Amino acid sequence: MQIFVKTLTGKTITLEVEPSDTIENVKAKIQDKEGIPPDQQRLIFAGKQLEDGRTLSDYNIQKESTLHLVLR
Amino acid sequence: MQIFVKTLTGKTITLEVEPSDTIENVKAKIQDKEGIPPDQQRLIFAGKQLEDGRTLSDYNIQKESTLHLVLRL
Amino acid sequence: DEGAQWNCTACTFLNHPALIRCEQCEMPRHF
Ligand SMILES: [Zn+2]
Repeated sequence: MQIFVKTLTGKTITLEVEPSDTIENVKAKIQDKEGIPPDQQRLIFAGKQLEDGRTLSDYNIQKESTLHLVLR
Repeated sequence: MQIFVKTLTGKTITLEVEPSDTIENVKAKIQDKEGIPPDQQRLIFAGKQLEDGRTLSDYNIQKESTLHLVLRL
Repeated sequence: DEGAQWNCTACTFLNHPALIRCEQCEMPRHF
């Protein structure tokens, strides 16, 4: 499944994930693709800050949904 | 533990707190660092305004997390 | 509407009305 991760510069990163991946797993895939440490990543989806132990499906994140990446 | 407070003019304040501390105690610590009376302070965390009588643990505020301070005149 | 929460147009975070910049990314509410 592809999802998009949009940075605050408007850059759209395409990420391959599984629908059951946890947010922590997603941050690890961003680390693998972009080289950003997971502790420096904050992901926002439809108004909510995403929590590490929950799954993408828990949040209703679907194919080609966009997560917003804020660096902390 | 350390927590951080961000002001609207961009300042970062570092506080030493315990999870059992009330929000009132946190405002008093901000006054020491800044000079803003506690009754003019509003603290926002995770989209919520924090209430004077509750504690940091009530809001699940953890080590090295950041609160936002805005002023009430 | 003045007491309503508001979504940041940059990162979508649902913010408290007392903030005029986004709590997550500091984008101003009034641009
Ligand atoms: Zn934002």
